[PDB]
Amino acid sequence: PKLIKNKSGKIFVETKFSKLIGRPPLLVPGMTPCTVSPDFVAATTNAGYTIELAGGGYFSAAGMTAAIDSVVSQIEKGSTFGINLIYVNPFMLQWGIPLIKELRSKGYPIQFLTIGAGVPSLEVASEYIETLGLKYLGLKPG
Amino acid sequence: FTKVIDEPIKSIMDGIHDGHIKKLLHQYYGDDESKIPAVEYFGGESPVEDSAVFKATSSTDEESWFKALAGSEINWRHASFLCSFITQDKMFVSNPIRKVFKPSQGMVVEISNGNTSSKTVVTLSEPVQG
Repeated sequence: PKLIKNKSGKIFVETKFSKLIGRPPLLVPGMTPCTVSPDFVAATTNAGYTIELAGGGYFSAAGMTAAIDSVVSQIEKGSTFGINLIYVNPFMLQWGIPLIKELRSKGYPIQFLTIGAGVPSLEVASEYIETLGLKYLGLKPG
Repeated sequence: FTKVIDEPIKSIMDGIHDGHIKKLLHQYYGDDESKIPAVEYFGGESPVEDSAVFKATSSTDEESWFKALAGSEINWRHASFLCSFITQDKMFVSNPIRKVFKPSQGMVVEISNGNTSSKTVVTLSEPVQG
């Protein structure tokens, strides 16, 4: 680990993850129902730390789209955030992965997708990595 | 470690980050912030000459071409030629700079004042009417 300062003099903890995300190497993981709230996700993003909007409190692409639009409206220009999805419920993935792909195609500031409660198979992970077009893929191995 | 109530997440995360910063500064930088390396902007790094002329061909590697165009020093040129996405009004879209400067036969890029970021100019020429 190393310290690095940008032009403004903001001291970052230079790390691999920090170097990739352009932010401190500290993130708020997807938490049902804590990060479900768009307000908390937007507040963490404004604070300048990575956060995952949890899908566990969302059951339809419409509800997720409304929450993501709320996050986008509340955050500043150029900000970004991730989305956390649960792998144990196939319905969650079935409605969420096409939504993430559509929002990324629209250009939404979805930095990353995290998969918790299971690691996808190789084919599914390749499908996510290729189709979704995110900056990085989070996986929570047990 | 969950004792204080209603402490804003900004405060909590800044506390953790500042703790890490001060401890790293004491251990690996000797309490001196002047020893911290300085860059224009911090981010976009994948985990994996004042006057220059570059010529693209069918066989050139896109990554090497873009790295050469960006240069070593961290600056707006670095961001222009290596940043994958640019920020719209509130959206993220593919970097127009990279897609415009995508290497192809006949493309010639002349970089002048590469050392000086403020005065740096990148002129790209292609065969037009021969």
